[PDB]
Amino acid sequence: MAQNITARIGEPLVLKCKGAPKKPPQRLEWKLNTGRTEAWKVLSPQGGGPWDSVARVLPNGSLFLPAVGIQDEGIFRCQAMNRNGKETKSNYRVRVYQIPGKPEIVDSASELTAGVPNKVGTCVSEGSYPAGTLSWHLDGKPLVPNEKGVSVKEQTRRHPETGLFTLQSELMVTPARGGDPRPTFSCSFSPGLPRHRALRTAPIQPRVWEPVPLEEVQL
Ligand SMILES: [Zn+2]
Ligand SMILES: [Zn+2]
Ligand SMILES: [Zn+2]
Ligand SMILES: [Zn+2]
Repeated sequence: MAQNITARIGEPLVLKCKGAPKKPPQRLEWKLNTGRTEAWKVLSPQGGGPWDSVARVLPNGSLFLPAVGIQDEGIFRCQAMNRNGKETKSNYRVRVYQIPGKPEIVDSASELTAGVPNKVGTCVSEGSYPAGTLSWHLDGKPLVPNEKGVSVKEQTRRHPETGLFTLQSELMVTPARGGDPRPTFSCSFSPGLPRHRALRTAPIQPRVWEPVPLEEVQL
């Protein structure tokens, strides 16, 4: 019954109060349950204020947020007396997002040694909401973090001062012998919200070194 609204952090949002008369006077009230304050907050025509933000009731009865943020996630309800005579209800659920910058691979290896585990590099994404995920490719094909000789260590960290996230994914591989000598790797960031294109790193191409042994004793 509650309509889902998706809004990008930073951007304005207008929510319609269904059945409100087009202009004042209006009998309507907005009630909001959002962010980290537990109590419903009540707004009515005015409506009023800020600036610089936040929520105001417009002349047409709509709710206006000048720049949406994480603290605006939650429930937005309107009740309005129709023109005339009975009441119309509106009920929205608002979620928000931020697309982070292009992902980057830090500390990439120039060379890998076949037959032992190697740190390929760490993929970092900065500034997403909600967190979303990172994943790797080897020559354009998906790496599963659990398959033979691939392992991934991942970190999600939330900035307590902005609510945005930093993701890290450190790829470790153990190359089999012969063995393409110049494999390519890259990482993609997949947003949690919205239904959005992944963001991909520039590829790295370490060389695979195979040290040749003839150095063990017949016991
Ligand atoms: Zn409580
Ligand atoms: Zn580094
Ligand atoms: Zn892929
Ligand atoms: Zn986009």
